[PDB]
Amino acid sequence: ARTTPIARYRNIGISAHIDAGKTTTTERILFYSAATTAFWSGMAKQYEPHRINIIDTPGHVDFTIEVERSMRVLDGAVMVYCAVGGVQPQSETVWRQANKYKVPRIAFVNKMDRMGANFLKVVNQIKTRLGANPVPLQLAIGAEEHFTGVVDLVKMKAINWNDADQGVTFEYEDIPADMVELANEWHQNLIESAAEASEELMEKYLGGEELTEAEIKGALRQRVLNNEIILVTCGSAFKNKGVQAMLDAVIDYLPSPVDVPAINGILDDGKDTPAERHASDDEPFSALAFKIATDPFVGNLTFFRVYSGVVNSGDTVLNS
RNA sequence: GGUUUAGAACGUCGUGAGACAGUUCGGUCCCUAUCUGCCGUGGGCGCUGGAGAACUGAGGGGGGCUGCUCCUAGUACGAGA
Ligand SMILES: Nc1nc2c(ncn2[C@@H]2O[C@H](COP(=O)(O)OP(=O)(O)O)[C@@H](O)[C@H]2O)c(=O)[nH]1
Repeated sequence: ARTTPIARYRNIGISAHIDAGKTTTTERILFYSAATTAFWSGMAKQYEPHRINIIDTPGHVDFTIEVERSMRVLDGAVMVYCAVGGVQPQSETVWRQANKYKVPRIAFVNKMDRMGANFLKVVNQIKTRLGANPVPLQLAIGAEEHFTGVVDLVKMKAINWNDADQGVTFEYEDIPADMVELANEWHQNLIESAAEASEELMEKYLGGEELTEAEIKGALRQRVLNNEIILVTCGSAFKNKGVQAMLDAVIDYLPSPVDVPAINGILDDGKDTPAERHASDDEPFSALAFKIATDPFVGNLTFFRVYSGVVNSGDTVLNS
């Protein structure tokens, strides 16, 4: 029946300011509002193939409905940022849009392939202008044009990409002394933040010991889910660099339809648990038409995400 | 071609001949350049013995126009556009 298990489902939005990189990263994704899916097994053929539902958005203030009418259909948000500008007024807009629907955000600081590109500065820019509290998942290696890869704060390796074929044949590297000290600094500032998921993690670290990356990734995913933090990654979609690890972070922190509480509905008016519903293949059918389109071919075409239920080709439905 | 000749007509003016910054159709435009000027082109003598050539260069003239496309570069600027 179901081709991919619900747990292997990511509903991600790519929203940012204008020309921040959205469509470029989406093309790099298709290689490695416009809704489109993909099957990204993993970076090392790990993570048996996930089905990532990507809703590429506009970033213009003119088309703000075209992103707000997808935000409350999405389950996660991949907020893109440029590395020379970072937070723009347009970035503040879609940010407030996502805060209105309480989306668990990660961030992707694109355009590290430009002059004046920074990563620390843009992280702090996010922390000061918007209000978010970001945990840097990556850290750039190569300032503006020397940008070759990043260091992780979980694997402690360098994913320096191979620039012979576009961005697919990356290598794992020895995280050399180019930056191998700030790496430690922010790795520790990441552990200290993932400790912020349970008292039993305070007692875990406060023993003077660094816990394991498995239960650090689980803890940080819990934090993204409760919207407690935001995980920022670092890439360059135009120089075919950094995109696959942002996809990894999407797999590892963004929510599946079951990694959240149920969707609360209404039976006939506001009741106690009127029609709270959970994403399941056995529920009564329920969806939400988040977008109407005008088919060039037909003139009518309705987008919808099924929250609870399973509909069929021909099934009657109720415009509740 | 127009404008202002001699023909003819219209409207109007006048009794009329005729007339009208009124109109209309028709209606002959000559000169072999002496001088200056200019464009070329030579003859004489001169430049101090005659000749053949190669130059220097005072000075004079000619020439000086610009579009579009691509690159720098979707770079600077610009929240964006
Ligand atoms: N230098 C550089 N240019 C990029 C990068 N990513 C995208 N671009 C350029 O941005 C231009 C338009 O961006 P676009 O994909 O439309 O993003 P949008 O503003 O969200 O629509 C393209 O011609 C790309 O070359 C990058 O990482 N570095």
